[PDB]
Amino acid sequence: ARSTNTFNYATYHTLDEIYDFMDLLVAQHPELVSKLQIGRSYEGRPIYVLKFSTGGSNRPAIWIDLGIHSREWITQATGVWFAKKFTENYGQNPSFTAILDSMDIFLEIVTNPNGFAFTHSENRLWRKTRSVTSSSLCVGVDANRNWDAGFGKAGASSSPCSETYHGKYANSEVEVKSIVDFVKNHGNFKAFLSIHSYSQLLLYPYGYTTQSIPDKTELNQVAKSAVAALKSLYGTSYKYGSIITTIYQASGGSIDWSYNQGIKYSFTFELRDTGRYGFLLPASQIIPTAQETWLGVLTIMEHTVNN
Amino acid sequence: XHADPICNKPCKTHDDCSGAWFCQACWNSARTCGPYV
Ligand SMILES: [Zn+2]
Repeated sequence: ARSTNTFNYATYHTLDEIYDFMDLLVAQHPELVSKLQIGRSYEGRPIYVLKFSTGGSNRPAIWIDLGIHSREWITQATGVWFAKKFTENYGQNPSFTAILDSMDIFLEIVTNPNGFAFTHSENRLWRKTRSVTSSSLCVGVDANRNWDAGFGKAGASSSPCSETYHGKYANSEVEVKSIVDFVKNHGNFKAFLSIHSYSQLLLYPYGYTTQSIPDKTELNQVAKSAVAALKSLYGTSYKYGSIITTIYQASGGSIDWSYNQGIKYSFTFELRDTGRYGFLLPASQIIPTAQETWLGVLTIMEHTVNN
Repeated sequence: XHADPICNKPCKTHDDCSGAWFCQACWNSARTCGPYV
């Protein structure tokens, strides 16, 4: 509210409540966190990325994104808990401090800011951004069908009223171009994780094809390891494997792209539920979800530093 | 009538999911219409 110790992590908040928390966090830890604006949304809202650093060069960074899909609320809210938790574990947990002492972390909580505010005042089940343009009457692109990874091939729909609608070209979406340019400038991303909701799955490339990643073995095992660790806290059981293999063929997804860029540890997390609640996961389920899902992101990081 | 009749329907294509407004993806691991996550 007026303090990150007093901001309620076990409630669903709004854009304004979160662009705001991001401001408390930095003001609290200007030596650990910075707030970066990597772009401005479709409908003009700033896109913020939060960088967590103990200093150094152009240290190898870890990228974590939340909310590419607005309806999937537990990710923005897991998102807020990670920021809080980075700031507290540093210098506390040797593991966690080891990693900040070698790598920078890049945290993006509301990747799709337009669509999220849309879920609040209009439709709770909006999944796409709020881009107009098209032979359309029909707004928005599935931003996880817009990246340049088998773009516009099966797994993405060509009609604009579609839920899985891919945009007219790859990165057409500014929410999507920001990250890309950004990821691409830095050039020292050795990890890329994308958080989604719901179903309890830890996914690695590919989405748009059957061919299997060279690093298939590695990722399987880290995946293996990382699903193990999440299950340790509350016993939540996940499944893991390629996307094409365990949910559905999805051309143009985020992980697909980062992977082909050379971001080896590129994983997609599908958080809780399994469907009772699905997109409307009750609030009493955030701390839990965040704590387990951190044990899992943590695993992927130790791995990232180890090799 | 009350939301998505098709959700939880046994699937095999995305096509075998007539048209739920909600559950319109086949999940290749619970071969059931569910929504896109
Ligand atoms: Zn999603």
